[PDB]
Amino acid sequence: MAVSPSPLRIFTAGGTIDKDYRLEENGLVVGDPFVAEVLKTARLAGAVSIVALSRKDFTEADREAIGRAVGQAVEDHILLTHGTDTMVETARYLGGLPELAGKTVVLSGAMVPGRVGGSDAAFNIGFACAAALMLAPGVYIAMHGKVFDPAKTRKNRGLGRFEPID
Amino acid sequence: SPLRIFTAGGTIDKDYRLEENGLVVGDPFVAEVLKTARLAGAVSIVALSRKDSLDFTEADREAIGRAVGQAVEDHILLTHGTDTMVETARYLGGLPELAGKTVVLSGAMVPGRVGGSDAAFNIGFACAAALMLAPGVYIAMHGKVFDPAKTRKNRGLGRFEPI
Amino acid sequence: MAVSPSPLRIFTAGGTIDKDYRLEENGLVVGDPFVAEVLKTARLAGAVSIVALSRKDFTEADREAIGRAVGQAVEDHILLTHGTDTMVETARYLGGLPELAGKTVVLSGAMVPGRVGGSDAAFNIGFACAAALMLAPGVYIAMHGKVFDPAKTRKNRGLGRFEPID
Amino acid sequence: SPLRIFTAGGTIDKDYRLEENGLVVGDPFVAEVLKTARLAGAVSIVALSRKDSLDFTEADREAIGRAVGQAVEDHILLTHGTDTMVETARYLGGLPELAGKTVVLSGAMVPGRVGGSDAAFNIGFACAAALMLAPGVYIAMHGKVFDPAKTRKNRGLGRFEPI
Ligand SMILES: [Cl-]
Ligand SMILES: [Cl-]
Repeated sequence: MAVSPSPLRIFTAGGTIDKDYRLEENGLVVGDPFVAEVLKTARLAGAVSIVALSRKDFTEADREAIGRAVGQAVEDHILLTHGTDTMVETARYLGGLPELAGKTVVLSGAMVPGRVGGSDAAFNIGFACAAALMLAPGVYIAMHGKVFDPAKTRKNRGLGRFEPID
Repeated sequence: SPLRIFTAGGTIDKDYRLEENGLVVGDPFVAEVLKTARLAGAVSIVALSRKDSLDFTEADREAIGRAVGQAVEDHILLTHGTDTMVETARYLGGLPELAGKTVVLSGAMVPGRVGGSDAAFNIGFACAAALMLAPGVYIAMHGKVFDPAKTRKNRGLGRFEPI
Repeated sequence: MAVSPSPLRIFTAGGTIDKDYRLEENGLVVGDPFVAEVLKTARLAGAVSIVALSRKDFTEADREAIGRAVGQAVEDHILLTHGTDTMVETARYLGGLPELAGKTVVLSGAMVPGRVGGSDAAFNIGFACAAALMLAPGVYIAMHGKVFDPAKTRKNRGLGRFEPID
Repeated sequence: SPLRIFTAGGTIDKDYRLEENGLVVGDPFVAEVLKTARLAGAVSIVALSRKDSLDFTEADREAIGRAVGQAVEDHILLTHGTDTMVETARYLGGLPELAGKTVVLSGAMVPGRVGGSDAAFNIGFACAAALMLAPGVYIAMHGKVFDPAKTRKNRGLGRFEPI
């Protein structure tokens, strides 16, 4: 004999999930992709191709590059790790790209950096990988153990969570 | 829809005890993972057993089947030892009582309280599997969904594999 | 049976060692004292009284309060957890207080927050506790597995370490 | 002055192995702690043994004594199992060859690779003890310095205590 397929590709675009301390900045910067650290110890049957697109906390040019990389990917199952502050805008933009029509594209990340104690990151990565493999084609946000429709979602700062727009 | 989580012990929950000079099955690790998961939805955890999975009898499996049957929830995650996860999953897949439920078994090759554990990833993956898969019994391990009737644990590889 | 003594008192004055992520700030703040977390699992024979003096990354009034608390303590073995950026100035100020004459006073902390992966904090706390119990009376900085004389020490940003002044 | 660290295994270094379905003595945990300690001074680590301390013979202790004697350094940390740390420390305290050295034995009640371990604190404490104490053999555990000839492990308390 069997060959394990690798149907999921992951793109990383920085965000809180990848933040790490630097002595020079005397605080957090966007560091290496934390999803690579989670998948290293996941004992995967197959593998996951992880490609770093950008390392920002994020411009219109950056958004455009993400659409191109996702659209040019061979895989039909895609996970994009990203900051939560701009996740709805990125997700809605990807939603409007005809070339994504047959792909399941999930955005996720973490409210707490993976490299800070008490982070949601590893759970979110596991949930978002499953989501990207199991959901019908579309663009989704997977956070809080839930799937969100980008056109009907906002980040509620007071809650500290994404919430649906009724 | 509401997820119900049942804990049957196993490697995922193992923790060090001075008295034993080694690992024992401790408190359920899934509770530690979900505490920091910032969940939006309805979830509840129920402790069933703190055995090592090798020590399960026909009667431990019988009791697990009836316990899962007591849950009105249609989405079920059962955390369990990998050594007899296929036997429990096959047993549950044979119970007509459970046929409308999505039941996902998962756990970890390395205890969650040991460095470098698969446990958190596996819990996130299995929670999504329990919510997204059609009714049936499944093993969710290694970033994959296994059909219990067509799966074995391969000790040489340290993974479940298809038959 | 015997009664275990508690000869060490710890005062906390914030600093990098205690920094923790907050969703509201979208970055690090000075959080709860990390030394309390290290001592919780240290399986101490006796105990350590830990008193929080301040939570700053730090004014002249704050420096004065530290001198008062250290001087009024019953214990002759004192550990002050603190930011590294102002540690030499605090240490030199404590050095000039006659009321500290019979006390062993050690300042320490961490170049990386205790709640960030790959932190020096737990090692530094163990080393600094021993230092505060074992050194002769005086004021010291314990970092990098070494004891520094405050009057002959500077923080070298390029090295990322304290270094002696030759 | 230069510290030399010798590793003799024990609980501090235990790690989970799929093949054993449990803990084995693994790679020395002191190396993991010192990697992130941002040390200023001269330190070197030497592996002596990967036994569980219960399994030490008169000959394992003999070999440890001669190995510590091979170090020109006067400041020595030996990481070790707690179950026979008093026997090794008493043995070393009887060797005239070592009488100019400060030799500190330490370890952990909980493996460093298990959550909630004393190991990192104990390593920092013991490094300072090895640098600061007068020549002699000492156990540094529980934020305290023990005289080996006047110490026992109390299994009821889970700590070393004075006699
Ligand atoms: Cl920051
Ligand atoms: Cl074990």
